[PDB]
Amino acid sequence: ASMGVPALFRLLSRKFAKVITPVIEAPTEKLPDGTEIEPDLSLPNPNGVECDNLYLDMNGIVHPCSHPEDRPAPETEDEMMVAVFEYTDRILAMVRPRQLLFIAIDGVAPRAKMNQQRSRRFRSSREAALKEEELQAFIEEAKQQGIPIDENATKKKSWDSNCITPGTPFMDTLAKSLRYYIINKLNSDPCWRNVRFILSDASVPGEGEHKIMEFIRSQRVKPEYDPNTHHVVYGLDADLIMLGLATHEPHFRVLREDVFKEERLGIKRLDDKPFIWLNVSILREYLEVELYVPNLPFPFDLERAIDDWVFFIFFVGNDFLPHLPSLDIRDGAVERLTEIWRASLPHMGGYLTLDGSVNLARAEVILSAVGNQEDDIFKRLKQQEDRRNDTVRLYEPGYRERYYEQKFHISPDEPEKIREAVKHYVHGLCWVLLYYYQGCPSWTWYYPYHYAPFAADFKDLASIDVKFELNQPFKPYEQLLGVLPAASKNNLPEKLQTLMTDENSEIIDFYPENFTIDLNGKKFEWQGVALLPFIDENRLLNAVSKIYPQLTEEESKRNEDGSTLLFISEHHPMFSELVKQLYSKKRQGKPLKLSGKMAHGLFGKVNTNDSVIPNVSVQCPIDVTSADALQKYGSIDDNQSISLVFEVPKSHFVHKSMLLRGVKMPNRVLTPEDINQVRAER
Amino acid sequence: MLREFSFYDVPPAHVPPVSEPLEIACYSLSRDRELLLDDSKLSYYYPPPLFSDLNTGFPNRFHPPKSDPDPISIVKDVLMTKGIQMNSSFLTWRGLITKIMCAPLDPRNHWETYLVMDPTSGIIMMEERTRSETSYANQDRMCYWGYKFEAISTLPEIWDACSRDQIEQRDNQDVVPDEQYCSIVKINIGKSKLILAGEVDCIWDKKPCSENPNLHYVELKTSKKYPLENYGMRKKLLKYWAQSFLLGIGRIIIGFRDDNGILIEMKELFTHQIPKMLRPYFKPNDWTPNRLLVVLEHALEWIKQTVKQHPPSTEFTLSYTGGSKLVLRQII
Ligand SMILES: [Mg+2]
Repeated sequence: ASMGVPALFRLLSRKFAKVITPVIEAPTEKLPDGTEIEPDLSLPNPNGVECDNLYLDMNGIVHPCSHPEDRPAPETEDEMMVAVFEYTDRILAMVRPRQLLFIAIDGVAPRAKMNQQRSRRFRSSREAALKEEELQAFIEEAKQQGIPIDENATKKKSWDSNCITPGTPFMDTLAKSLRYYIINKLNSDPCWRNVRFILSDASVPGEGEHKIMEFIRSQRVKPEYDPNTHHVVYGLDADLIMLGLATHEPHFRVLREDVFKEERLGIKRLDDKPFIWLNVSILREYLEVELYVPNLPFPFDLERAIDDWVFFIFFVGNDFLPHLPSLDIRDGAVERLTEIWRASLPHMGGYLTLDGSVNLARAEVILSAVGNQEDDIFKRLKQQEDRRNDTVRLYEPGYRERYYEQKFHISPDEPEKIREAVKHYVHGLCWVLLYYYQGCPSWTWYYPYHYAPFAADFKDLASIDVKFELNQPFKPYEQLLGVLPAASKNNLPEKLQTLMTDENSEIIDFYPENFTIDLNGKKFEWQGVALLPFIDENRLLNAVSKIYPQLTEEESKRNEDGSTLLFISEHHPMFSELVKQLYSKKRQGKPLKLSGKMAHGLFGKVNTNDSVIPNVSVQCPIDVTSADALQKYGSIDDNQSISLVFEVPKSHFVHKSMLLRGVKMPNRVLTPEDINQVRAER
Repeated sequence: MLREFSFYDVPPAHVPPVSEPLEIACYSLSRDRELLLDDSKLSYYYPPPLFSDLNTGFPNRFHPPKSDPDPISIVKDVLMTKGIQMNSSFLTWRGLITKIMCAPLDPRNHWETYLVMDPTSGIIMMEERTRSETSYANQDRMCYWGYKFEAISTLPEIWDACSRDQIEQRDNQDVVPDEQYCSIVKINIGKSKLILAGEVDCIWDKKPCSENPNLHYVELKTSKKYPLENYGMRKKLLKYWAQSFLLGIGRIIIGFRDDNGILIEMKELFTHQIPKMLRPYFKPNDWTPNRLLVVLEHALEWIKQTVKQHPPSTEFTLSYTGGSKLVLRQII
């Protein structure tokens, strides 16, 4: 289970205050005759720092656009896209990328991620059904009481958020609209003429976040890459800043919106947004002061220290692994793990982590120190919890047996089932670190429990043989079945829907309407573990294989991989030389490798986009309602740009967690006062 | 005959036109002091950690460099094996032009070269034959600091193609300055066409496919840090500029060290940035990049015109032993 956004942001606001910063947007000039002067976007950035490459986690834009604050939900795909276009426009105006805009829509994710998504969506669906019952019973009572409920405003037509998933018709709309949007930008403001646009849509496998990071790694590795590229990533995942550190590009910041019975049901009666920067370079400064250990028998390496810090944070729980029972970020687990790491490091032989690999002997050192403390941790927690005015009883002797029997259904008679649980968790830890640093090591691997073993049980780790079966990303329709609850059936091809709803479906057991949520530390149901069955992948694959031959050719095409696209202006410096080499008589079918002066700092392989017909007239794929939006999102009669299928380069080598040569470090921000505070706190 | 050329007697003139140094050939040298016609010894820039002790390995892991000067026939032989025609006025080592060019800056640094016009091609070939004054300090601790800095700042392959052990174990490598990569260049200075050969410390990124590679090349220097108000520092930077300018080297990276040989700071410069950077700190009567070029062009034309008044295969000696004059002697 993930730590969450409020949790990491509170840790950042508490210990790393200077990393968070308000985004400055240049104002519109408003003249007394209603003339409005939009700021010139080619001018310097009011934030002082210029951006080269802007990367967008597009689904982190679609979601907020689906439930706005003072502008209730859009209902139509067309309405949705106008909102998305406007939100994106705002980001482009505040960020002002000079070299690249990378738009990443989530493609099929690895099984480990799919399981987190399955749990979340099952819980959201359960939450929404429980709300719907309560709301309708409230409305019935209000009718009989003579209270005039505004039923149109109360019964809100909510955007089906489950359509924001690879393989749905809306994903085709999103892709087509964003293709247009790119072509628009390339044929409008002159400031986007020198900007290259990449679209990585939902038919390209991988989380949007990770496709961005994998792109960064693929470019870093090229000798002619600019070692002082300024990166800005927009995304909402709590993960994002961890990925930013993992990148080892110091010129890096995250863009995000500033996080800092009648009410909950949305009852309405007839008679009744700033953004923030998260500066990863400033985070690196903090961690240098935080993680430096004197008199080591091996060289101190900030890059190695940062990686360790990214790794031991996995213990507090993320998308792919449950938190260890004794570790909670709210209870200062990150600070506790940092102190254990600092104390262990001099005698440990080296760093926990090596370019995405885990030293299991060293992991055991960290975990043993946690395991020695947990008896007391569970006692302290209960002691503090009683200062406010279950069956496991962690604060009470014998809890090991009760926890494993109640949560894992392991009797004290079966000690090898605990060992199998820790083996699985260890695999998980290695899976996540390789995922962050080298790429997904297994598209099928998952942690097959809802709870973690105690840290005390992480003994003899070095003897565990960690291996992964890479396999392949699941087909879009397989991910949908691996992720959706039965109530979201509408998002699948009609012939595949029956697998979730029909009593006689081979795999009906994967889709129960009713399931238990275990509180495991009483709070509320959102602070809980959903006890869902884990899908048997073979059974799911065999079930779809019988129905696949009955899908239309279009449904089948929607189940296959598509391409990443590169859009460049005809006025771009690279254009004329790229076209000469591309339409050259060496071969017009073989991909063109971007190299020499021609590449202009972008690397990979390009080929022609065959789907595009050489008619320069391009129209908007969706309808627009307002007169101002029809003006800014209209037809493009002369498309002065080309689109190309684009493939990132792939290194034959392990990517190293090191700074590039030529790296010129951003100005130091932490004052005597800042460094003082960090010293005393640790 | 004996002829003298005064650095002072040169009138104010426009800076001579200087062409972009074009690489026509390259080669590698090994530790056994043999030559190979390939990119074998080409290296890539990757920095060491700061506070690196540049003494490490002196002298136990130190392969002292050759002390006798290389005959210029070496370069003539390379070019002819490759079937490259020599249609220029001078063939020499880049370092020998630097010495002529920078002589006015260094009255203490004495030197002598031998000059012969080839009867077949008409090219004037220049070399040293006697062990140079500078080479006598070849294996001093402070010279080692420079060789050490080069060893811990370069890689055999691009960064990504190197293991992290390869990078992190560089402090434990033998320091072998005889192992080098070299570039042979055509460069025009005024009416003089020169073919020059010199060591290339490493490359910034990689050698372009065939684009001229020299702007991708890097020179590595070690020095004590002083402000630009310090004349000694300006003079050193001017001499750094002159050397790299002559082979069209794009970047100079200086490892600034303290008195005990510890690397405290590194500074990246574009070669062509140096003149502008020094400009504000120049006072009247100072040697500037342009004045050094004017006086060099005049020196080269004076040598050419003198040598051409005599039969081919006449040996000449060019000496600087301090003062404001170069001395050119015909050997009988
Ligand atoms: Mg050097």
